[PDB]
Amino acid sequence: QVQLVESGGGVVQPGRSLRLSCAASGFTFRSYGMHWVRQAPGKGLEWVAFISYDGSDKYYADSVKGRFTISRDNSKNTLYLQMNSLRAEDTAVYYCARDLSAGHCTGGVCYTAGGIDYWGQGTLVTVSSASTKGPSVFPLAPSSKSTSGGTAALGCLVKDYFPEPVTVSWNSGALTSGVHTFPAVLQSSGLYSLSSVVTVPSSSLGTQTYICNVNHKPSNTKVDKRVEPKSCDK
Amino acid sequence: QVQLVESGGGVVQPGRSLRLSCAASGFTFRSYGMHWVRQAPGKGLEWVAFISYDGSDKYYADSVKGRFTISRDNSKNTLYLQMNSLRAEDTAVYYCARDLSAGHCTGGVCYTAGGIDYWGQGTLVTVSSASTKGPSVFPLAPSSKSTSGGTAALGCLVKDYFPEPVTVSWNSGALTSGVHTFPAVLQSSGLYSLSSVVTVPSSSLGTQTYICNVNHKPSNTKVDKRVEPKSCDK
Amino acid sequence: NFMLTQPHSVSESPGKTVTISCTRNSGSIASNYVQWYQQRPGSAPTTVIYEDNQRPSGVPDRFSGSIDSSSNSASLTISGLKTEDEADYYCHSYDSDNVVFGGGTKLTVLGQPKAAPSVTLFPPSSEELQANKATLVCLISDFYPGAVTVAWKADSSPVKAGVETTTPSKQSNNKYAASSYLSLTPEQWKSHRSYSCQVTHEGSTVEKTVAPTECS
Amino acid sequence: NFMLTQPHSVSESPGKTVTISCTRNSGSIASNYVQWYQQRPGSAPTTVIYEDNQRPSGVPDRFSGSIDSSSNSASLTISGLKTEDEADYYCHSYDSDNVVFGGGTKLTVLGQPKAAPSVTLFPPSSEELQANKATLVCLISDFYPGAVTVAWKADSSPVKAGVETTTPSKQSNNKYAASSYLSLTPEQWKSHRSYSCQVTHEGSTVEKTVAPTECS
Amino acid sequence: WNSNNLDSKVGGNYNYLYRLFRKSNLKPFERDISTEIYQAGSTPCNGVE
Repeated sequence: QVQLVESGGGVVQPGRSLRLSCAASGFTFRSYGMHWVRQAPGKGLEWVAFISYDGSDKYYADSVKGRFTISRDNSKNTLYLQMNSLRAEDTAVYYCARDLSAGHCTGGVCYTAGGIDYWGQGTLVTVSSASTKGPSVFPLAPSSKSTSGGTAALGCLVKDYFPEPVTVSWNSGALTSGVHTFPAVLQSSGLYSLSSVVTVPSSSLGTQTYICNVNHKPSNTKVDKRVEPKSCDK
Repeated sequence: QVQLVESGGGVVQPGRSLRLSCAASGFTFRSYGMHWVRQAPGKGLEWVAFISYDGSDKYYADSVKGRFTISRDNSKNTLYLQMNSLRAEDTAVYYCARDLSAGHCTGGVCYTAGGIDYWGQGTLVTVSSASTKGPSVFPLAPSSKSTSGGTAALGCLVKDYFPEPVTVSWNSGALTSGVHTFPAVLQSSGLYSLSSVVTVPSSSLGTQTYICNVNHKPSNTKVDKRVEPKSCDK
Repeated sequence: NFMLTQPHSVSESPGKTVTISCTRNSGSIASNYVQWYQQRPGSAPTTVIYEDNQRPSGVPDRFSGSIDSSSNSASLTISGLKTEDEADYYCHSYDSDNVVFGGGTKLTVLGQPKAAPSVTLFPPSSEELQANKATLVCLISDFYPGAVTVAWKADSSPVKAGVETTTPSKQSNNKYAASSYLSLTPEQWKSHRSYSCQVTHEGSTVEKTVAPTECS
Repeated sequence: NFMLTQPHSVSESPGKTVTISCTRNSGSIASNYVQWYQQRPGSAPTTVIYEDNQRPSGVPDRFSGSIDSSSNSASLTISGLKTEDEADYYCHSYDSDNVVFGGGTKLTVLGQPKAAPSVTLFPPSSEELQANKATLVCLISDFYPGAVTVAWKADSSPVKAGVETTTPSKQSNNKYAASSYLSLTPEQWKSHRSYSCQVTHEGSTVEKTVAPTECS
Repeated sequence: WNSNNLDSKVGGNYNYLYRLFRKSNLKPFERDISTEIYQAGSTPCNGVE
C-alpha cells in the first residue's frame, strides 16, 4: 500500500511565516512529481502548485504568485511548502498528493501534468481573529415523553468553542451503533457548536450508564458530567 | 557494588542494524574481559563472542561470523555491539556478561579466555513486522458474591499491547501485598496478552480506592483504571 | 486565468442518468489534460475521471466521462445512480499555465419521499445574559430534499449581518438536518419586538418564533 | 557443534546428596577449563562454579565440584539440599571447537506436602467477543512440585497451534503458579462443543470442562 | 540617583503618573500609552469611570 501523511497546520497568526511538510510511505517518492493543494471548508478544491520529480521544473498559481515557496528533498523522502503571508480565504486543509502520470502528453503538448488518485491524511491551517477559546459543555437529557418501549435520544451538547476538530464516540469507542455526530456549526460569534447522540431502546432507562465523550483536541478540553435523564422534581 | 546496566535493545525491522550497549561500575573497566550472551525464550543459553582488554583480539561464534561487529571505548568506559542483517530467530533477551579477569590460562597450552563471573540485567530485542500498538485495559469487576468473610478476585487486563516493557502496579506501586503479574504471552495475531491480579480482602470491595497503574513508556502510555461495584441490575 | 461553470445543484432519481456541463467559457479545452473529482461533504474529494473516460480503482463502473468537441465542454454520465452517490462533483483540469476548478454541484437522488419540515428554537439562558452576549438558535431537522435555504428577518426586515446557514446533515432516518445561529447584542435583542427564522424547503417556507418572556 | 547432556529435572529429599552430569557426545574435556552456572527462572543467570573447586561470594558451602577423565565428564556435588535454590543448572567450557552450553536440569526438593491440581477455565470476556478477539487462558497454581505439563484439546481433538504455557513461578506460600494460553479465533472458538485443559502433575490429573455458550 | 531637588515642587507635583491595570504583561522593550478605562467586569466602561 502507498499512503501520504501531512502535518504541521493549526493555530497560526496572520502575516507571519510557517513551514509545512508531506510524509510519504509506500512508493519511490523521488520517482514522482509532488503536489500542493488546499481545500477550504465551505468551499471546494483550491490547487496551489506543483513540482517536477527532480525539482528542476516548478509550476505555480496566479492568485498567490510569489507569495508562497515550494520545495522537496529526495533523501529524506519528504515534501515541503514554505507558505507565507496568510490571509482570510486561505483557511483550508492542505492535501499532499501523488501524480497519476508524470509528464504524459497528447502527442504535441508535453508538460508535467497533475493527476491524483491517492491522497494524504490532511493538515489544516487556522488563521482567524477568534482565539483558541475553551468551551462550555451541556448535557442533553431525554424528555419524559419517550417511554414504554420507545427510543429516548440523549447525550451531551458542546457549544461556543474554537477551533476544529472535535470527535465524539459513545462510551469512549465501546459503543458505535447509533453514534451520529452532527457537523460543527460556525456561529456569528466566531465560535463552534454541534450535536452527537446515540439511539438506544427506552428499556435502558435508569439502568444504562451514559458517559458523553468530547475530544476537542487543538484546545484539549474534556467534560465528563454524569449523564442521566433529569428527574421530575419541582 | 558490581552491577551492569542494560538499555537500548528493542523493536527493529528485520534486515536493519541496531547498536546494543552495556555499562557497569564499581570495578576497573579497562582491565576486565566481558562477554555477550542472548537467550532465545524457552531454550538454552548461547555463546556469542569475546573481546580482550586491549581491544585487539576478536573471536566470534558460528552464526554471526562477519555479520556482527563489536567494540569498546575504554575512555567512555562502555561496550558497543553492532548487529546487522537481522533474522527471525534473533528475538531473544540479550545479556552482557563478564569474565573472571582479562584472558588468562595455565598449563603452557592455554588461551586468553576464561569464565563468566557476573552477567547483566538483560535486554529484549524484537525483530518482527508488527509495529507499535497501545495497550487496552478493562475494569475487571469482581463477582459480587465475594462477601461475608472471603477473598475476592479482581485485576486489570493488559491485552493487545506492543511492546515491552509494561509495568503493572496498584496504588502506583505502594500496595505491594498480593500483586502477582502473570507472564506475557504472544497470540496467533502477533500481539501480547497477559493477566495481573492482586489477592485482597472481599470486605475491602467498594471501600478502598482501587486504581491499577499501567505504564508503557516506549509508546508514552500511562493508563489509570478504577474498579467499581458491578451494576448487574434489570 | 480560466474558469469552469457547474450547476450548483441538480436533482434526479437514481433510476436515470445525470449530466454536467463542464463549460470553460474561455479559449479551448480540446486535446488537453482532463480531471474530475467527487467530494462527500466534510471529507476529501475523490477522483472520478482523468483524460476523457479513465476511471480509478474501487469506483462503480456506472460513471463515465465525455467531452463535447464542438461546444468546447465536457460531461459525465453515470447510469443507474444510487442514493449512496449523493455528493459534490467538481471539474478540474489544466490548461498549460495553471489549474482551474468549476462551480460545484449538489446532486440529489430522488429515491425517497420528501419530509415536512418541523422546526423548534432554543432561546438563550439567563445566566449567560449577564455578559451582554446571546446567540439566537434555530434548529431545522427532517427535511427532504437536502437543498435548503435559511433566511433571518427582524420586524419583517431581512437580516444579513451575522446570518450563517450551516450545511444540511445526513440523518439516521435518511432525512436531512441543519442549524443556524445569530449572535446579537442584548440591545438588538431587546429593541426589536420579534424576529423570525425563515427557512425555504423547495418552495415551502418553514418558520418559528421566539419571545422575550422566556428571557426574563 | 557440541552439547552437554544432563537430565531435565532432579527431585530429592532435603537430607540427601545429589550431583549433576556434565559430559559430551565427543571431544575431550579432561584437564580443560570448566565453569558452571545456574538460572533461577525468569531472571538473570548467576555464576556458581568455575574451574572446579572454586566458589564465588555469597553462596553457602553446600556445593562441591569435580572433574573426571574416565567418561569425559565433570560433577558438581551438592550436600544438604534446601528448597530455596530450585532452578536449572547448565554447563560451559572452552572445548576443542567453541565455548559450549548445556541443556539444563530442574532442581526439586520436596519441602511441602503434595496437593491435587486445581483447574479453572476462563473463556473470552463478554466485551471481547464483539471485538472478534480470542485468547483462552487456563490457570495452574498452588501445585507442588512446580513441574506441570499442559496440553490443549478441542472436542477431544488435541490442539497444537497457538499453544503457549508459562513456566511456573514461586508464590508467597512457596507454591508455583503457571498459565497456559491458547490463541484461537471466535469463529473457531465458538464452533467446538467442548474442550479440556489437561494438567498432568506427578501422575495426578483433574479435568474441568465448560461450555463456550456461557459467554452470552 | 535621588532627585528630590529636581522633581519635587511646592504643594506636590502630579505631572508624573504610572500604569496600574493592564490585560497582559508588557513585552521586553515595549512601551504602552493606552488610556482606555479598564473593565473589571462584564458591563462596558463606555469611557465613564
